Amino acid sequence: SEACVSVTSSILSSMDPTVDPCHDFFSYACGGWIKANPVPDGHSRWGTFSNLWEHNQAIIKHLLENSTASVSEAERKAQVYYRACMNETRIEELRAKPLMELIERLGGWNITGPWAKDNFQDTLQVVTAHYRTSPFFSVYVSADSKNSNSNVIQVDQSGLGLPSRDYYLNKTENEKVLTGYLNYMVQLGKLLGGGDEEAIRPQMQQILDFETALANITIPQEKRRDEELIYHKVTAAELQTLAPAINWLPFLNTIFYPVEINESEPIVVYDKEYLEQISTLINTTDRCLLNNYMIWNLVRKTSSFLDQRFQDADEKFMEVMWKFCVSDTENNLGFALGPMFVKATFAEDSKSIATEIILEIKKAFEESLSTLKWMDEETRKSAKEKADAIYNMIGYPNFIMDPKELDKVFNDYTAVPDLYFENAMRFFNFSWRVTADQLRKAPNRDQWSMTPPMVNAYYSPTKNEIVFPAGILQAPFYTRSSPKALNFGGIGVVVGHELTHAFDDQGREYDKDGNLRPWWKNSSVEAFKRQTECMVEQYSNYSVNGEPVNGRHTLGENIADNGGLKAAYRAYQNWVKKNGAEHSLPTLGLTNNQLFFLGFAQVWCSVRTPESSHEGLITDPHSPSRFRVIGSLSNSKEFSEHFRCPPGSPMNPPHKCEVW
Ligand SMILES: CC(C)C[C@H](NP(=O)(O)O[C@@H]1O[C@@H](C)[C@H](O)[C@@H](O)[C@H]1O)C(=O)N[C@@H](Cc1c[nH]c2ccccc12)C(=O)O
Ligand SMILES: OCCCCC(CCO)CCCCO
Ligand SMILES: [Zn+2]
Repeated sequence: SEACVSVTSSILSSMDPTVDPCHDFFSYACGGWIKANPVPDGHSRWGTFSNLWEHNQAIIKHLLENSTASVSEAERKAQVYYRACMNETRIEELRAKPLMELIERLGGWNITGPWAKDNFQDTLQVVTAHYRTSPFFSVYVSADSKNSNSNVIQVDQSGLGLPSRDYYLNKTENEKVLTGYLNYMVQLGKLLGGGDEEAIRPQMQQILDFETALANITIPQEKRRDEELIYHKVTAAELQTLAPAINWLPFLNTIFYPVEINESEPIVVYDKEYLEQISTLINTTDRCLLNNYMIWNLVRKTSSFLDQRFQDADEKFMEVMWKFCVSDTENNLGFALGPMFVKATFAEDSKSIATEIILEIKKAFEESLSTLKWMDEETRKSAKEKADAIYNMIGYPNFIMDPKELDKVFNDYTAVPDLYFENAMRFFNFSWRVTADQLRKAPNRDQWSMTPPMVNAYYSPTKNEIVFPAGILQAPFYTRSSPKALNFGGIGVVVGHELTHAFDDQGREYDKDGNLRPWWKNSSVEAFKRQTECMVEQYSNYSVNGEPVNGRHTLGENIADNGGLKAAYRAYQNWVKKNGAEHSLPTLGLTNNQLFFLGFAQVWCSVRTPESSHEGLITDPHSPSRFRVIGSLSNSKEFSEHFRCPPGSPMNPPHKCEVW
């Protein structure tokens, strides 16, 4: 009651009743929230996810600041990692020395002072395996897309100190984040013993030039959607002809030690011409520059762990782009904190209920699969079969709630009191070794690419698995006292979204066992592609601040938004079918079935930086929040019936798209 009444108030707070739902439902649902909530100090884009993440951080402080020392090695190591970084009386006493020292062990750089050595693949090997850096290219170990029960070596593009290749390329002419990034380079060049700006500026400029070629050679993420077409497996002998600049067998044999690599090693390469282009770019440029580039990468990875002269540098630039290390600790040692996190935040009740809600969403999804007009029955049968085989994890991975197993995983990491920078580096080397050690092991589903306190969720095509961290199994997504309409509208939609990823323009290319391999007739694939073109056409109709929204670019996450809204509503109808209507909320003027659509929209209430929107509109595969709402609701007949949106109001398009 008082919980219904508080929840009603916050619903009502957020809306803008001056706006008509059938005109713009997002404005109607969030216009109040938008206008009230301004983008705060430390943030450039704010909303539900921003909000809940920060609630969690604050919980992580009290967990980490224990007195009783009544926790496991792994948990104890996070406490140590935390204290170590929080002791900043110590960090101001060390200054640049830690990093400024590390460099010379590596052989120094022309910023201090002269530099001339034959040490290239050596320092390349070190920074990649010891400091978890990725200049030139990124190397790692994950499931073989075409043989999901194995891991393989993977070489991909990397090495840009900006978030996206287009900041190097567009911005030259459209606002100079280049000025702001050279600055930042220059000042860090000072902090690490570079003296005269006339001496730093040029050096640091050449790194910028090289970093832009990296970006020139780099491949636009539109030419990197479709895995079938960019997956290229080569032998290590084929890689050596392809990119002769690196001596690969020695290189691989050193970073994948203790595993032996011979000429027949399989290596998945996502762009052959890139790697060719890297090699030529490596063999063509002078070595000091090659060295200076490599160290710069090292400094970008590492500067966060030095003093408040650097933080200032990082802060300043991010205004152009001390909870601080509760983040860092979660980032690196998040599975270390998980047990603490879920003891505090996660009723085990919650797991059981979340498990029933998942069953119910699958059920509904499958009932849509059975009924889909664009597939023949044979294709519908294969799809159900892959649906049936989707594996789910809730809250946490099992192994973390067994201290014997969690301590084993973290046994080779050692955290030292008061040595934050050494602690970090030690972690980087440890983290690299965990990935390297997977090369000859089987992938399994109990291994997550997200820690439990994260406010997010995902699907893996190679494990055919949907994952929900305990961190998102929170309000507004889930609350066990909350009306079902609101639970099916929050978490229920998040679930359907993940299920639907099993079948999107990417996930459909992988079969039920997680393998990239045709498992439909081409005819059904041609038929799938036609449904999807509707959502391309649809979402390219949207614009933001006088600029289009990209319908091809956002297709996958739109397909998942649409399948999941729809599965969640059906599931909620299923629940009402079995159980009967719950009561209605009071101040609201709204039934439960309307509440469903409203709750959904209020999850996506958000504000963001005017620059961010021009940018997300090219980098984010997710649609802008408002068109996530509007694009989804607009394909729902059931949304329109329930808000009685006339025959061709904005929110009620006659060209409705439907794939899943
Ligand atoms: C439906 C939502 C609860 C979770 C949903 N996860 P999903 O899109 O399946 O997958 C996400 O996006 C993919 C492109 C990435 O490759 C994944 O690893 C993951 O980040 C999502 O849209 N996430 C967005 C929005 C978001 C959720 N939690 C966040 C926390 C911080 C920032 C953004 C988010 C994102 O991660 O970008
Ligand atoms: O049950 C197997 C768990 C093994 C845990 C590691 C596997 C990585 O794929 C990750 C742990 C985090 C190290 O940074
Ligand atoms: Zn998604």
